[PDB]
Amino acid sequence: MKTVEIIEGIASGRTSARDVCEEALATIGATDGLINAFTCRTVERARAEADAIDVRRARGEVLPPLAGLPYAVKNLFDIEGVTTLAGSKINRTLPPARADAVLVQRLKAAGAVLLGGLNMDEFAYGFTTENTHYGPTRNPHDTGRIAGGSSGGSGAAIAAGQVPLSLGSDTNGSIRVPASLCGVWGLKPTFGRLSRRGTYPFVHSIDHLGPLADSVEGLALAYDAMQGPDPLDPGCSASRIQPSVPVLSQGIAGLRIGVLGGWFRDNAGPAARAAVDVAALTLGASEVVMWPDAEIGRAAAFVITASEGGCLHLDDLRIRPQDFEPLSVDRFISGVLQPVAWYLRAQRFRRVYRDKVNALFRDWDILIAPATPISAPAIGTEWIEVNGTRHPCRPAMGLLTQPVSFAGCPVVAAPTWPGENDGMPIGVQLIAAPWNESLCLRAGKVLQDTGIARLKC
Amino acid sequence: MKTVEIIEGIASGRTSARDVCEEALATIGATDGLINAFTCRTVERARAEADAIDVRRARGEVLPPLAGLPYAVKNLFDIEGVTTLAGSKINRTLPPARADAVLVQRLKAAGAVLLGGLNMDEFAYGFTTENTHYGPTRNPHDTGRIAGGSSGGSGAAIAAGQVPLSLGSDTNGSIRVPASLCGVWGLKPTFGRLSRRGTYPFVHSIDHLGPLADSVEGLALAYDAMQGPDPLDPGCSASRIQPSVPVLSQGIAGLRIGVLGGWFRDNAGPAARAAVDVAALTLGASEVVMWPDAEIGRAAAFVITASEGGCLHLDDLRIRPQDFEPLSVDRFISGVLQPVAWYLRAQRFRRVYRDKVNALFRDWDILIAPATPISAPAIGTEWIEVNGTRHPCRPAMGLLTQPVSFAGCPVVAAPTWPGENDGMPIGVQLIAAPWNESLCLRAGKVLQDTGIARLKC
Amino acid sequence: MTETEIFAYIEAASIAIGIPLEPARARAVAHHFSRTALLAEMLESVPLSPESELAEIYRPAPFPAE
Amino acid sequence: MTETEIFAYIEAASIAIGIPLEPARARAVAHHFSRTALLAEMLESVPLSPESELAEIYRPAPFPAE
Ligand SMILES: [Mg+2]
Ligand SMILES: [Mg+2]
Ligand SMILES: [Mg+2]
Repeated sequence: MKTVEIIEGIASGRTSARDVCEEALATIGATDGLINAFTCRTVERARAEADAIDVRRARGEVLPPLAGLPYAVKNLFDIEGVTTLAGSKINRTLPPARADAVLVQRLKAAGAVLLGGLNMDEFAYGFTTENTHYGPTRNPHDTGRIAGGSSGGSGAAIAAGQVPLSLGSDTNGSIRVPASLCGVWGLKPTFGRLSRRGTYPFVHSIDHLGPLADSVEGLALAYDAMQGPDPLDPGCSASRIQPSVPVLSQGIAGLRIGVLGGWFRDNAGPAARAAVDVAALTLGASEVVMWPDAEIGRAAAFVITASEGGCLHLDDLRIRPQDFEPLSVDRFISGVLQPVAWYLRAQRFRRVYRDKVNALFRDWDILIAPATPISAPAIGTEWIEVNGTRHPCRPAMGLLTQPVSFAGCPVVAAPTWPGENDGMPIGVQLIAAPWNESLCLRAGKVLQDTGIARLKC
Repeated sequence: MKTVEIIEGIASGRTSARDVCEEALATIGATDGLINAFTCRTVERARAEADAIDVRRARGEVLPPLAGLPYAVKNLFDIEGVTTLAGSKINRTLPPARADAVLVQRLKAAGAVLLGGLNMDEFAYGFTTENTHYGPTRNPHDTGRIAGGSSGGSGAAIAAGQVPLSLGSDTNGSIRVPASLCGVWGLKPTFGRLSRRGTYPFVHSIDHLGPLADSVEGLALAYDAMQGPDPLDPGCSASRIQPSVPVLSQGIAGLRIGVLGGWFRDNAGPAARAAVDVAALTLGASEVVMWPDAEIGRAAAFVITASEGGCLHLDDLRIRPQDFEPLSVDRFISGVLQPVAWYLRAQRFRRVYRDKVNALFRDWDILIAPATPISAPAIGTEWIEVNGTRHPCRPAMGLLTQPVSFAGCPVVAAPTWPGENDGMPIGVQLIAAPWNESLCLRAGKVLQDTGIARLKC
Repeated sequence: MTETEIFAYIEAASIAIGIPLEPARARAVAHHFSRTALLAEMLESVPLSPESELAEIYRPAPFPAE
Repeated sequence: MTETEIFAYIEAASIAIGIPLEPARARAVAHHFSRTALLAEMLESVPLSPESELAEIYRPAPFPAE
C-alpha cells in the first residue's frame, strides 16, 4: 500500500505506527541481503519514533501529516549519532554527526520515522551506484541490472517495497536517474529551495536535495514537510513555504506544455522516445521545443562539477588517493587538473544560460523529456550505445538530466513502462520554470490518474 | 577654486560655468604635457555641457547639485563616441562606445561637465601608472616620482589643479593608492554600491568604482549624485539611495574608532605610521585592533584577481601577447596558468573572511590604517624597502589596500603630510563596515576641519 | 590539444599540485581529461564579451532595511 | 613546487591553453608564478571543511513575491 494509505491507516487506528515500522524492518531484513540499498539501519531510533507517534494518537492529538511514515536517506545526510559516510571509506573515522540534517529534522517534525542510511556512489560522483567499498545496489526489477545513481539506494529501497519515501541528492541527475531506472517517483526541486545544511556536499554550485517516493502524493507531502527558509544555509533562496499538496489535483487545463527536441531526441533511445510520446499524448503536448544550448549546458555543468568536486577532496587526494573509489578517483584527479579558464568560462556562460532558460519559460509552463537515454544496463557495463553512438556507460546515464539541473529548474521524474523493453521502466522528466514545482507535480498527478505513470508492486 | 566654491559661485551667478570650464581646459593645456594625466580631452563636449548649465541658470531654473563642476574619468569608463582604451593599445580598434557609462550619465544629470579620459595602467593591472604605450603619469608634487595607480591620471589631474573631481576604479587599491601618493581625497565605496555598467572590467568579483576629489565634500557630493540601483548591472546590490551630504558634518561623538595593527603596522614605513598616529590622535582612537587574517585576505584577492583578469584577456593573449603592456603581460599569463584549486580555495576562504570582517565591525564603527607603505617612489623603481624588508615595488604599493577591498568595506583615503618625508604626501584609510560610507566621510570631515587632511600646491 | 600535449600537461600539472601519478594512472587521468577538453572546446564557441559577468557576484553584507 | 617543476608546468600549461611562450617569456612567467604559489600555499593553511561553501552560490531566478 502506498504512502497515502499508510498514513490513513495510522491516523484512523487501523494499524499502529509501531506495527508499520516493524513491517518495514522485516522487509529490509528479508530483501536487503540481495538489493543492498541500506548501509545502516537505525532500529532503536525507528522504534522510539514510531512509539512516540502511537503515544500522541492515544492522547487524542491531531497527528502531523507524515505521522508514522517510514523513510530512509542517502548516506550523505547527517543522522544524529551516526558517522556520515557519503559512500566513502575515507569518512569512516570522522566523528558521528551531532545533529540530523535539516531535512531529516523537518521530516521527523512531520511525524516520519527514520529507518536508516542508504548506499550511494562514493562522494556522489557517478550514475550507477556501483560502489567498490560497499558493493553495488541492485535493481529490484532485475537484480543483474543497476539501480542507477548516485542515489541508487534511494531508488531501490522504494522499488523493493522497503520504504515508501526516501531522500536523495541530484547535482547532474542523481535523483532523476534512479527514479527512471528503478521505476519510482522523484522530485528535484528548484536549486535553492530545500536546505542543504547537515549534508555532505559534492558541487556547491549545483547540488540539489529532494525526495523519491512510491507515488506523486508521496513527493508532494514530503516536499511540503521539508520546505522553508534556513538562514544558516548559504545555498537557500526560498523565503517562504509554497504548499503543493492543496493544488496537486488541480490538473493542467490551459497550461502550455511542450516536448523537447534536438539534444533531447538525439540522445534518447527508442524506449525513451516512446515514453515521452505517450506522456506527451496524455498531457496534450504536441509542439516540439528546442532547449537553448543544451549540449553546452551539459558541458559547462560537467566542467564545474569536476573541478569543484575534485578540489573539495584535494587534501585527501594528496595523502590517500588509494582510499578513494577506483572507478572515480581518476575523474576527481582530472577535475583538479582542469585549467582555471574552463571553470571561469563555464561560470560566465551560466549567466547567459540562466537568462536563456528563464526566457524559454516565458512561453511554456511544462516541458517534457526523457530521464535517461535507456533503461537499466547490466551491472559492470562499460559502454552503451545510443542511436548508434557509443558512450561510456557511467557518464552517459546523465546526458538528458545534466543540462536541466544546471539551470536549476524543478523536475518531477515520472515512472513509465514502455512496451519493447524487457519489462524495464524508464522515467519522464516534467520540467518547469524555477519555483514552479507545483506545476511539475500537477502534471505528474495527471499521468498517475490515467495509469501512464505508476510503480510495479 | 575648490569644489564647493565652484558650485556656489555658479549657483549664485558670481562666475559662469563656461568660464570655469575654460579655466580647467587652459590648466590642462599648460600642465599636461609634463603630468600626462589625460589621454582624451572632450573639449567640444565640455563647452556644450557648460554652456547648457549657463542657459538653465539664465532661464531661472533650479540648478542641480553639481552644476558646472568639471570632472574627468579613468579611460576604462565609456564615453559616448569615444573608443574605450582601458590603458591599452589593443582596444584602439574597438567600436566607439554607444553610450556613456552609467556613472558618467549620473554625473551629467547632476550638472557636472566632462573634460575627458585619463591615463591608467593597462587593463587596470598595476599600482604605478607607468604605461609603456601612453607614457607614465607623473606626480605633480615631484615629477620624477610616480602618481600611483592604476587610477594615476585620476589622482594626478586633481593634484595638478586640472579638475576638482575624477572617477577611478579600485579592485585591490587603485583609488586609494593614487589618492595616497598624489595627496588627494579618494572614496572606494562598498562593493556593489555604484553601478559598473558601461565600464571595461578587470576582476568581476572585486572591481569597485568611485570618485577622487579636491575635498571631502567633493567626495560626498559626487558619491550622492552617482548612487542608485541599476537593475541592468549584475554587481549592484544597493536597493536605495543613502545620502551622505546631509550628515557630513555630524562629527564622530560616540563612535568606536580603532587603529589597525599587525599586518597594517609591519607593512607601514615610518611616514605611514606617523600619518596614522596623527589621524588616530585627531579622531580619538587609541586601541590597537587586529584585522582578521589580513595576509591571507591579500593572498586570496591576489589569486582571484590574477585568474579572473588573465582569463578575461585569454583570446588576445593567445594571438598577440607582444601587443600588451610588457610590465604586466607576464602577470596576466601567470594568472591564466594558476591551478583551479587556488581559485576555488580563495572563493571558499572569502566566505570565512566576510564572516570574520562583519563580526569585527560589531565592535567598531571606523578602523584606521595607512593607505600605502611609503610615499611615491621614483619612476622606474623595481624594488623598495619597508622597515628594512625588500618588496617588488609594483605589487607592494597595494599591501595595505588589498586585504580591505577583498571584504568590500567602504574606505575614504584622506591626504596627510608627514614630516621627514621630502614634503611628499601619504594617505590614511578610514575603513567602515559594508554600507557605512557616511561614517568614513564623517571621519574624513573631522580630519579636514582640523587641517590634518588637506591638499597642497 | 594533441595526445602528446595532454601527456605533458597531465604529468607536469599533477606534480605541481602534489598528486604524483604512476604511468597507468597518468594514462587513465589523460583519458578522462581528453573527454573534458572536448567539452571545454565547445564552451569556447559561445561568444562572451568582457562585460559578460560571472553568474554570481560577491555581496559583502545584506543591504540594510529601511 | 620546486623551480624545475614550475618550469615544466608553465611550459605544458601554456601549450595546453594556447598561449605560445618563447624561453625568455616562460622564465618571466615562472618568476611571477612562483611568488603566487607561495600565496596559494598560505591559503592552503586555512582550515576549511567540505561544508565551507563558496562565497556566492547560484540563484536560478528571483523568488516570486506574495
Ligand atoms: Mg547675477
Ligand atoms: Mg597520455
Ligand atoms: Mg604513488
